[PDB]
Amino acid sequence: VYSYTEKKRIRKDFGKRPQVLDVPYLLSIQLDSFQKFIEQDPEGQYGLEAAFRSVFPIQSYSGNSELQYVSYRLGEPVFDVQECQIRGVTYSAPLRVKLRLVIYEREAPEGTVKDIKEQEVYMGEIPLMTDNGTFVINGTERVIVSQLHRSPGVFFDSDKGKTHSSGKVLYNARIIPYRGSWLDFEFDPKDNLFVRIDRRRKLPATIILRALNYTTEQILDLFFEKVIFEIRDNKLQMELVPERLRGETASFDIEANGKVYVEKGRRITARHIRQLEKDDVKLIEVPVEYIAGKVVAKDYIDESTGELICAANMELSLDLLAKLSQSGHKRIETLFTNDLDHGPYISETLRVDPTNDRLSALVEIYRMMRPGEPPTREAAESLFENLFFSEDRYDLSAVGRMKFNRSLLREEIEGSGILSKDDIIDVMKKLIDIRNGKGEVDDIDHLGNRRIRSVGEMAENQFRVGLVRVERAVKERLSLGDLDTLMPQDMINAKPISAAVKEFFGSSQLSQFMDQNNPLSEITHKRRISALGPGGLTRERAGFEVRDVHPTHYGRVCPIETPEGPNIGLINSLSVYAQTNEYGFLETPYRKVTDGVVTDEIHYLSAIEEGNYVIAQANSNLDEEGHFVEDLVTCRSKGESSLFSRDQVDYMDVSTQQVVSVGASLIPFLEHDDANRALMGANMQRQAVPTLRADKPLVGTGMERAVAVDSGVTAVAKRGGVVQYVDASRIVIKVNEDEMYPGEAGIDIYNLTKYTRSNQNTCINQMPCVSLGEPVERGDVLADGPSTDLGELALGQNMRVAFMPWNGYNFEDSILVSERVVQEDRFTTIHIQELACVSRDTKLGPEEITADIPNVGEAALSKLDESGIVYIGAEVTGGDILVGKVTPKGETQLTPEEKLLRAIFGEKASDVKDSSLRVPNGVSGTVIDVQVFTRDGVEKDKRALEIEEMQLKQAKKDLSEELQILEAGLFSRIRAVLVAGGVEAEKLDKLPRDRWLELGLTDEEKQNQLEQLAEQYDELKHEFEKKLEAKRRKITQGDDLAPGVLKIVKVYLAVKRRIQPGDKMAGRHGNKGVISKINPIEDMPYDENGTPVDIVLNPLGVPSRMNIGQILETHLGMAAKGIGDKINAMLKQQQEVAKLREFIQRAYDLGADVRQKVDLSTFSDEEVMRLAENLRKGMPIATPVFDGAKEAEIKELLKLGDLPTSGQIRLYDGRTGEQFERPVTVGYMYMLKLNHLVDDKMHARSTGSYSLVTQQPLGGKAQFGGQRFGEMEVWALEAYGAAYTLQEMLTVKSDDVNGRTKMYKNIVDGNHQMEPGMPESFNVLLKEIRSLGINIELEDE
Amino acid sequence: GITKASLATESFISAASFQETTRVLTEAAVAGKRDELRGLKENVIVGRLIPAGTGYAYHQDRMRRR
Amino acid sequence: VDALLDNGRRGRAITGSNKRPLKSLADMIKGKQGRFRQNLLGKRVDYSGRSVITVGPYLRLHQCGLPKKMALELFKPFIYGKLELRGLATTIKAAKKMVEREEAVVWDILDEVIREHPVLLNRAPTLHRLGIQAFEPVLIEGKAIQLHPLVCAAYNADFDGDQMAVHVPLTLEAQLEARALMMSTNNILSPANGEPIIVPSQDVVLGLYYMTRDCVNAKGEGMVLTGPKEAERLYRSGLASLHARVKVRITEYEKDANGELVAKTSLKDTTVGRAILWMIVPKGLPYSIVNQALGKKAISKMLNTCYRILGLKPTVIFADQIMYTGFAYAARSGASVGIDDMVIPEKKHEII
Amino acid sequence: TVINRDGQEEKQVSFNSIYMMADSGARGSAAQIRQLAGMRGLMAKPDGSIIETPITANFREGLNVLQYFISTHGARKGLADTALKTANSGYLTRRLVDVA
DNA sequence: CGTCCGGTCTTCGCCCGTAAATTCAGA
DNA sequence: TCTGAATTTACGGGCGCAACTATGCCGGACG
RNA sequence: GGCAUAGUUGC
Ligand SMILES: [Mg+2]
Repeated sequence: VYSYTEKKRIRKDFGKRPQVLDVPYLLSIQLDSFQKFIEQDPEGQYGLEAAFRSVFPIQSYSGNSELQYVSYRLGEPVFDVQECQIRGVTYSAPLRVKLRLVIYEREAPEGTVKDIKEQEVYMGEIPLMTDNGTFVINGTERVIVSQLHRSPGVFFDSDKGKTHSSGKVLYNARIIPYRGSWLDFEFDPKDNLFVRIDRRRKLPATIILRALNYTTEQILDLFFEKVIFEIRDNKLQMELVPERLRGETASFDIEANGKVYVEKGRRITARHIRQLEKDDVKLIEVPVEYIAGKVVAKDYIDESTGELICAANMELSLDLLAKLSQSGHKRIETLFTNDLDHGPYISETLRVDPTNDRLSALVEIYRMMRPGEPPTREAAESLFENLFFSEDRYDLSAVGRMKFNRSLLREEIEGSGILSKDDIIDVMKKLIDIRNGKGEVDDIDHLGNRRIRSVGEMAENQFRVGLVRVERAVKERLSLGDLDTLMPQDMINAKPISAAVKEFFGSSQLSQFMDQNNPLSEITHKRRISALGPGGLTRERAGFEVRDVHPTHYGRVCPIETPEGPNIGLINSLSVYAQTNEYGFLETPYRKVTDGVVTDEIHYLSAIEEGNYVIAQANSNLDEEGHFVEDLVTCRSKGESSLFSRDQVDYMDVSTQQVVSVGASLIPFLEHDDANRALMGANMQRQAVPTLRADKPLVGTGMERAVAVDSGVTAVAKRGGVVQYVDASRIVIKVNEDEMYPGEAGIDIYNLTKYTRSNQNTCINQMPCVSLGEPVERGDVLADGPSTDLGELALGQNMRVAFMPWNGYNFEDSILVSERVVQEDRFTTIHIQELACVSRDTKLGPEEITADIPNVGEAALSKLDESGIVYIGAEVTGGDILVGKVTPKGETQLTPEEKLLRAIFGEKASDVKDSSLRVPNGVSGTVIDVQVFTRDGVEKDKRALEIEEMQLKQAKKDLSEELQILEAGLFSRIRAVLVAGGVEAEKLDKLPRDRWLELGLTDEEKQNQLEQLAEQYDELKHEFEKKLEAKRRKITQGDDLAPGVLKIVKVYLAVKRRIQPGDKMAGRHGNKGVISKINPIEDMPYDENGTPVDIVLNPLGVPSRMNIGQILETHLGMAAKGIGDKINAMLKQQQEVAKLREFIQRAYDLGADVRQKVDLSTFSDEEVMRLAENLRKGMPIATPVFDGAKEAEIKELLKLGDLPTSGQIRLYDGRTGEQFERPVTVGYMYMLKLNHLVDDKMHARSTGSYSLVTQQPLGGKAQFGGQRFGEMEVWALEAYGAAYTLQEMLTVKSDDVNGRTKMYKNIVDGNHQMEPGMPESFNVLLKEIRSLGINIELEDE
Repeated sequence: GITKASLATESFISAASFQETTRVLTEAAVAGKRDELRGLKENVIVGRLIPAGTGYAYHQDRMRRR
Repeated sequence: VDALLDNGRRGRAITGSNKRPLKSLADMIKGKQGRFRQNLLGKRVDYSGRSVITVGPYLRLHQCGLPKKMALELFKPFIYGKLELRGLATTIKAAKKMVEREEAVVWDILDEVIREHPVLLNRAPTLHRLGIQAFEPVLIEGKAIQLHPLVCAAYNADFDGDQMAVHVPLTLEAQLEARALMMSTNNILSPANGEPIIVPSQDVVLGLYYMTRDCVNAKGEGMVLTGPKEAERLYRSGLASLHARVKVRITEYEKDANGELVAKTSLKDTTVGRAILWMIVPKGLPYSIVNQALGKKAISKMLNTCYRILGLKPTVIFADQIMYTGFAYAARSGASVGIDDMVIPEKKHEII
Repeated sequence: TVINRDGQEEKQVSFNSIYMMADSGARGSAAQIRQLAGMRGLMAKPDGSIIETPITANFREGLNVLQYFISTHGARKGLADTALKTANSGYLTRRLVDVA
């Protein structure tokens, strides 16, 4: 079956694997992230509720009073999205929250307070996100790009050999919290463990341990195993565990119970370990040398002197042994330090540092954090408490705690936000164990260690940052205020929160101007995963590790769609099927496989979880029941592709296209293209310009419809029904009876957005694609936006292409275009340009927008009206005047009879100084709209009154037609209700339609429904009146412009740039080119039938850059247009529908085992004619990414038509009329027009404005500047014999004021000679060096 | 090395235009160095004829006259 | 004071607004953004432009196609001077207005002045001295520079959207420098190595390779021809295929004498395409350099030998003619590519 | 290509478009032409460890998913190496020019 | 709207060179 | 108990060129 | 008409 939208043009599909999981909402990440930021959360985990419950309630430093939280609300947005875009204010909703203030009196820890006071306080404005996932901040559509930063937790690094250059792989543990101070544990080349806070000065690790109130013996016990030495009779008999004897050489002769297990000198072998274990040896005599190297465990005291004899962590000797022999210490504790398994790291750490007491550690760390201040115990203790043990200054996230526990093999996955002694102890123990060798470090670039901050989380963080400041202000004031005098309005200042949120949403490395020139551009900018931004990397710091693709990126992050340039790999794009886990990790669908049956349930797996499984590739051939036909199926267990058995499989890839981006999934025959050229193809597919008419790409991938519908460019039908009235600027849908909500009737109205400016000067135009009386279904497409066709994303056009060198006009990658392409205007693109002139309240009086201008006659004023503004629809050209403004802020007052002498001469030079808003030179077009903004009390001019009246009439209209549509539907529904239970039809028309409140109906709920609809009519009328009045008030009121501007006039041009040599064009397979010639149609190569080709590409571009996907696309498009031509021929002469449907079915059934299988028996021989009509221009072909059409199927599709099977035709030359030997490849490749137009690049300059600091030409083209003769260009001249040219270049033409003036005048006189002079930039350098104490002067010759 | 060879030049202007501007200028000021501007970068900065190609005759005239 | 001087040596760069370090005087005369590497060693220059480049294969090696609008914008002072010299506008304001309005007489002035006024074309990353070269402008209708195909190897500049800047020398010394040092005609050999740097790159080489080749049998194989001229006459009329082993009478001039070209007539056994090409080669080269397949390296050796034996003008004319013929016969060949051309080795089954 | 119609067979250098366009030296070489038809060779993981099972399919036949994943390892590494080696090249040429 | 003074939280790269502090290896 | 060397550690400098579009900014807190 | 950020193009 089909939803009647695909029944208009059934896109033929060549896929083999059957789709299991349908493509999810492509903008799910942004929508969900913000949805969990503004919706109320009863549990208090998400959104503003989380922040408010984190910060509030707030007390004073004393138990005086407390301010607490009740609930928050989002108000009605003041301005609508279109109005916000037009005016230029942020699309926001006021944040209104209820707070209750209570006061604690004397002896009131729980007693009833004196009073309770509450108000709905206002804290700023929270920007809202439109239905398309975008924000509007200052009239511009900006999208917050998700961030991919290191997850909070504990990570262990290596830094193999770059440090100390001796092959000593270090090991450093970093504890990254979500918010707070870093804690880095590090090793040293001397195997001594060090800790550094916030990457500040390094210090020995045991400082923190001692600051944790631990005595040296406690640390030694904690971090070491204990060996008991007993003075039983003599020789200091020892207690030995046999398990510890493996890995060293016996320094003595081991014997117990009269058995020499190992002789002296020979090491401890495995069999010796077995002997000792089986004989159960527990006590062994030892020599006096054995103690000489061991370390005493805990401090010991003497019974003679009462003082210390051997300090903890010090190497025992014969002297200490003698001293303690008389102390009565029969039992001695020592730490076991194996050389290659349990190193003495902590002991050396304790020995190296000078600190011994807790206060010493506190003062040392305070000095490290705060250099210069005289330390005190209280300040140090407070600092260390706030560094890692305060819920406010340090907070591991919930995800942070989960990762921290997981990396330490803990059991619980929840815990306190702040750290704890056990946490630091376990981290250090894990680091020590890793140093020993047991365990392995965790790779940084694993996708199990990188979260996905979406807009919701970052907005929550910035909101919390604002709450920190407002809470500080409240707490400071809460102690010094007269409590019972004011509501909680002065209590809260809205400036900080609003400022913080505005700063984030407006100016941030993740708040990006939207790349809006394709639906694909929008939908791939919204699904952007950037590694940059706050809390992340920087493009000039990281490299060679985070850039490359990791084996875990499979299924989660696109490998091939990444921008090339300074940041390649840091701006990755989310995969098609990838979701976001609860904690923020990227997870991708998989198909559960319990037994050999491939179940149809989908499990999402995070990066860490996918590791401990084995997953089968998507391209695993199955039968009807589902069983891997081949006994050994290729899979990927641990980042390594390998051929495993039919049994061990635990999961299978949901679909063959889950490894690519939504943009890189539109490249047909992607598997045939090299990765570099596929990357380039996706990157330039993002940049196509919407042509005048979309053309439904013949060779797509089937993902076009999902991209088009999901991106907010098309007008999808909210509720299914029947279209009633569809003109070029409005669609009306009569909701079906089934879907109609009970009550409001209630037939949908869709307002299409006509020509409007986009963020890249492109026109966003929605046009209807349905005819009157055409039914539609829910989710159906009613109007297709820019670069869309019948719901399919069609960025550019497709045209008959022929690969052959043509007289060198396609030399490197240039493209030869037939004049037919220009004639048909199929690459013509509409660019909408916005020009604005401002009337600033400057000194010498204000500025005026009058039409009376000096120094120009009525010829230049012809287009301007009486009010000094251009008419709407004027065919303006370059250099003309759009909005002629002349400033009373002009020129000076009379000086020595200036005006008197001007009158004597004959000319009236007045204060009238001509400014103008002139179109930028060389730009032509049409004025499509003029909008004027005027502050209150400025007496808007006649044009402003006229445009205001037009807008007011249009608003009253639109509201009136809305009410009329609603009431037509309402009366129709009431009439339909009337048909049962005493239907009146003969005399019903006699009484007026409104007078249905006197109707005679029986006693049932139907009259209740009629009264309900009467109430609905009343509501509609009253709300219509109120909304009309409110809209009139909004239209008439002023505008909150920038400070000091009287009125702003914005004029929207609409230029039409068709095509010309220079406009870059590229396919989808990374094949670029700039048009080299608009060849005449008669000169082009043509085939035997006489149809001239349209484009002639360069064959040499295929082999070197192995993008063979374009050749296969050419063949497939050739076949598709052959089928289309066959349909067009069968339709040009009228033929019985039977043969037409037979041929269409034969075409749709062609394939190996295609899984489309469209049956034409259910089209009624009426939709079939429409299908043929829409197919006459070539049958669309769908080719999934990695399950595409094999070459054999391409040959079959060619053979279905009369076309040659080899794919190459014989082309006759256009000029000489002779045949080309070696028949060439000809077909219909889908080519785009990139947004790099020559007229947007061409630029020149004779002499214009110069800079100020150095008298040099300005840089750029928006300002009429000159090219930069860079340093290597000067080297190029120097390598030449070019001396005079160089001197002219960097002396006369750049910044020698006398030099350039004299050069200009001499050239005007016709003499080509120069005065070298001295550059003024060197004078600037001299003055800047003289600004210092450095005396630099030019000596007399 | 190339870095040290270019930094340690008889004329401070070339090295200053090269990396380590602060250190080179400090050296020149402390030692009161003097520039003959006989290189290429140096004349480029000053803004006169290069002593490489067609300007070699002009610099020959310079060397003759003084 | 420390902050005012090199700021950031001690403590922190004190910031003023939005948490970014302030530029100090030392930071203003040191680094990539200092006055040294930004306004002294390289400066922005007037009389310059920029645009996208294009092939324009009809141009000779010594000229480039300059867009008309860029030509009018760059040469504005010269147009003013010519207008005043001819007296068509007494005051500079009148000439400026006439130029702005783009009358029918200004274009003739621009044509008069563009005659012998070389311009410099300079791609962005000018790695080596060949990255900037001078050409005589030719007025082109459009908005894109038409650059000669051969110098693309010198610029490392394909035609996939590359942009190049124009520069207009003004003084007589600058014009003579451009003409005598910077014209593409004088830059034939790269400075790094003696090999030519204008070797035909992609389509000319394919055309010549297709021309100079032999198959076992083609139309009119074995017939004897009296010279290259009738070989071309045969090929154009379609009597004998471009690649057909034949016998041709050749007149190859060798300069083994004391600077005199000594003729020699013989009967060489070659193909029609080889003879047609030999119609282009100048007098002083031996025929043996056209008897082979003429790959890229062979063509480069051909040009190098031409430079070594004949001089510069013969080699420049030879480069223009070899480009023209290569493009023409590559077009006539129709050398395309298809998916059936990437033949699989059917015997790889046993190997795999 | 083997052409003969005047008697016995005789081999000759082919006219195949890819081979003509490679032997002529216009564009392409042994590596690229090999990658078009023959197996596209050995690709290495970013660590430098060469994968045990290399891509056994060319570009004319389709590269399955994992083969493409290895290929994109290679291509991403190449592009990053270009973008972060151009800096060293520029620095070296600047130093050399400012020496001599 | 008109004037008027300035300092909490952030690290996080790689390589090279040269100068300052530490440690051998003795006398 | 001193004293020169070699080593190690700390810290200062460099990290290509050219071009285009957009936005936001001079600062947020007292009369 | 200078700085900062973001994105983009050719290398
Ligand atoms: Mg290029």
